[PDB]
Amino acid sequence: STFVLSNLAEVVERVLTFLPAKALLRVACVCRLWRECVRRVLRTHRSVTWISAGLAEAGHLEGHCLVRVVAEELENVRILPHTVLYMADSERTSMETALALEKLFPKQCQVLGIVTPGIVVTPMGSGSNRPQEIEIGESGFALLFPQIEGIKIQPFHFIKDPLERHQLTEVGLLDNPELRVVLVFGYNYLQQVVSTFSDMNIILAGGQVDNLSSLTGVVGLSFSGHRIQSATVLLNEDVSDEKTAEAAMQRLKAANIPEHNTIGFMFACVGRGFQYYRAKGNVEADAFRKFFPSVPLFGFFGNGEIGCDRIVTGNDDLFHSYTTIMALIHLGSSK
Amino acid sequence: VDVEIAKQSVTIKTMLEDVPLPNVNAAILKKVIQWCTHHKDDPPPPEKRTDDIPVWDQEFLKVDQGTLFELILAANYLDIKGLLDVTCKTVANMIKGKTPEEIRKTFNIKNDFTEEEEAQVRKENQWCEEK
Repeated sequence: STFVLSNLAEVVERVLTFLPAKALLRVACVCRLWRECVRRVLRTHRSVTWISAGLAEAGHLEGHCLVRVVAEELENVRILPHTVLYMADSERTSMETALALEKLFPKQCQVLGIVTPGIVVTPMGSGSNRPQEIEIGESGFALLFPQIEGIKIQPFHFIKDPLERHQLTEVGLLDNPELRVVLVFGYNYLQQVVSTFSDMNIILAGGQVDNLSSLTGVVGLSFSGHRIQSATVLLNEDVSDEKTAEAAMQRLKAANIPEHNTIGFMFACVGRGFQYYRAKGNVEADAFRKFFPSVPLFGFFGNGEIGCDRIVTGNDDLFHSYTTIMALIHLGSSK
Repeated sequence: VDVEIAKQSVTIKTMLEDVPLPNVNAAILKKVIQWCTHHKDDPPPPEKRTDDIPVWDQEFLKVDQGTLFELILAANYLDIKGLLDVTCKTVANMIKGKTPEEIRKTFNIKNDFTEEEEAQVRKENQWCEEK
């Protein structure tokens, strides 16, 4: 005790590494050396995490899943959020998710997240858990984006007010020499905004949603970074069975995207899924897990799909329906 | 000391290729080799939580503060990744839940922030107050 937790930076830094986020901040105030060590632990948080509301979560009683799940699962999280990504099922017209979430996050944290009829979430406990197409169910995940040195995943929500350049340029969509992927989620305009950056060497991820629930039109994330690598595929009607689905995901894997510091985004037509797959759901996700054992599955089922199969690594065509957008986002490796 | 047991420690593993340990005592040395003996058959270490610490090590780690911290000093000196990580898991488990108002007394942590900078860091980390 005399020289262990002080005068010895490696020990304190490590022990803090074995702490959660809230307690990380709380114990940040203990000592200046401890404060610097938690600063280091924060700078090496170049990862992602998500809460989950999966297996038999609703039951006969759950007590505000969208609140309790996030509150409890903000306890074993190490990454200090810098931007919030989440989802939750929709099922007078009111809402309290924007209250609960925006209250559980730092006052200086932009919030992204949507409510959709269906949502795709990878079960917690391990990234290798089986993704399950939740077309109907009361659930949701909360993907937390910390500050990723050299990766500024800056959100945006541009409304269909009765579109000026400066508005878009502010968030880093246009006139941005670093954007790599966009998350075009459209609630209840989508064309021109998409066009504003379509003619670019990027990857376009997005779809059509019903309503938004948090941000301090169309909402997406201007993924910016050279270390960012990714690709996409269009699982159209031709992908309607195990053979075709697995062939399509083999084509996707042919891009050779790393599985390290990476996310898996699945966008599909609301019709696509269990009913569309002859009384068997998760086929696309089944192939996803089989070929990408560790990557997690995210995105949602929407009435529309935005994306063209493209591949990028260092150095109207996007409008379609009744198809799927297998979108994988890889964040690069730290140093 | 068994050749493989000593090799389990990264620090000693090298010097032999290129057994005095001036910065290690007999008692903590025996503790370390005992832990390795329990961990001798451990699979090669490929969440960092502390709720998954071994029960046998916990009982072996159910020691005084001075004992545990001397063990940590040795493991850092011997670069025994498993031992150091388990002891630090236990220490963090002790820290968890306690606010500075309790941690500072728990480890007699001599304060180092003036009230102004204290409030500055608290406001820079005001989310910490949320549970």
